[PDB]
Amino acid sequence: RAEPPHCSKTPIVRAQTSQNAMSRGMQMQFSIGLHTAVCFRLYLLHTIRLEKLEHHHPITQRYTFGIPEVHASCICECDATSSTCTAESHQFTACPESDKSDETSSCYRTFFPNQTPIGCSEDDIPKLCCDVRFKPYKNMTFLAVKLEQPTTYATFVYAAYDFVNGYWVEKDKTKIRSQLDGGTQDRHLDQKRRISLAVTAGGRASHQLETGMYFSRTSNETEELRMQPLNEITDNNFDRLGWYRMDDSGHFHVNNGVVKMDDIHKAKVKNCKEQTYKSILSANHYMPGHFNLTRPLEVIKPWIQSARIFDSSLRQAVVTHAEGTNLQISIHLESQNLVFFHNASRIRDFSGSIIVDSKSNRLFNLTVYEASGKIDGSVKMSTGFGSDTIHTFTAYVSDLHASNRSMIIPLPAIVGQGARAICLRADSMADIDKICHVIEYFESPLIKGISSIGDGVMIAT
Repeated sequence: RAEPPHCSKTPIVRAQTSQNAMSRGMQMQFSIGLHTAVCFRLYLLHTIRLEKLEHHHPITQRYTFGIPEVHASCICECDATSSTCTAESHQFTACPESDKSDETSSCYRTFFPNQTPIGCSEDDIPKLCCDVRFKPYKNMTFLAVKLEQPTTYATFVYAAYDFVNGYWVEKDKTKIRSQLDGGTQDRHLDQKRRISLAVTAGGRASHQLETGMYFSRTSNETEELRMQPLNEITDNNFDRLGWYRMDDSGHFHVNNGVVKMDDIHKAKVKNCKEQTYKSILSANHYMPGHFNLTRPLEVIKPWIQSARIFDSSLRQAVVTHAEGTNLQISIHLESQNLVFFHNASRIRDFSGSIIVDSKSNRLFNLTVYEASGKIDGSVKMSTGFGSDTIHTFTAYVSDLHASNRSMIIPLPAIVGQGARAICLRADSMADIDKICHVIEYFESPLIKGISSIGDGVMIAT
C-alpha cells in the first residue's frame, strides 16, 4: 500500500560550498514547513516530511496522586477524666489495624476536648474523638508533573519510493531527529550515505511552554495534560491537588496525615447524650461534593495540539505545537545532480475560528475537508466576501490522497476583533472553486456535614 506524500512546491536556492587547499561542491537550500513534504530525484524518488515538532518536558518532578472519599465517625465522652477518648488514643495517630477492613482505606484520628456539657452535667467538660477515613474515589489515578521546559527537537520522515509496474514502493524509511536550539545539525539520510540533510532554526519555536505543575489521568498510563491548582512535590496545601498520594505498592495516603489531620479536621459536639456532632474538612479536591476538574490543555489552549506524557517510562512529556514556523534545510552530496518535484492541491470545504488564546496567541484554528497539496487563504476586511484582503496565507497538506486535517494559522495584529470572511482556494484553481465563509472571532484573557454517630455509645455513664 506504499505511497509518497504530497510533494510541495518549494523555491530552491543553489549555494556553493566554501573550499580548502585541495579538490568544488554545491548545496541545495529550501525552507521546509511543519506538516509538509519535499521531493527530489538524484541524477528512486527521495522524500522528506517534517512530521513532528516537540519541546521537551523534563524538569523533574513526578508523583502519582488520587481523589479521596472522606468519612468521619466520632464518639463523645462526658467525663473529662475518662480512659475512653484520650490524647494518647486519638491525637496524632492512625486508627490501628481492623484485620478484615479494606487495604485501600487510610484512616487518621483527631482529639476534640474542652466541650460544652449538652445532654450532660453542668460541671463536667466533655471530649470528642474521631476517625477520619480516606479511600480512592472511582479508582481515579493521576500523575503530577513539573512540566515541559523546552528543548526543541524536529522529527523528520525520510522515505525513498520506486515506481515498479503500475505502483509505488517504499524502499527505505527512516526517522530523522534534529535539535533546533543550537547551530546547524547534519547527518546522512539514505542507506548509500550519498546525501546529507542539514537542519537550522531561525530562532525560538513558534510557541512556548509555561513553567509549573501539570497532571493527566492514568489508566493502570499517560493521557492529555490538564491544569488545576496542584502541589509541588515538597508542598502540602490542602486547597490544591495532590495531598492524597500513591506510594510504590499502590496504597493512597494523606501526605503527612498523622501530623496535619488536626489542622484540617474540625468537629464540635451537638449533644453528648444523643452522640451528635458537627463535622468538616478544611480542604478541597475531596469526595463527596468537593471535586471537579479542569479540561485538558489541548481543549483550552489553541496553540497546543497535544500535551501528553510520552510513554510508560514516565521520563518525558511531549508538547506538540498547533503549528510551528518553517525550518531551514540544505541538501548536499562528491558532485552530481538534484531536481525537485511537486504535486498539486485540492479542497472540498473548510471550517475554523479566529482565536486569541490565554497566552496571547493570535491564530486561525483551520480545519480542511477532503484536501491535499498547497492551499491558499485570503483573510478579508469585513464579513462580506469580496471585501479587502488584510492577510494572505498558504498551508500545505502532506497527504497524497485528499483527507481531513486540522491546523494552526498564525495571524498578524491587523486581523483584529469582530467576525470576518476568509477565502480558501487550492493551487491553480479557478476563482469559481474558491470557498468562502464568515469566520467567528473568539478571545481568551490572561458546607458543614452534621451527623449522629450511628455506631452508638459503648461508654454511656
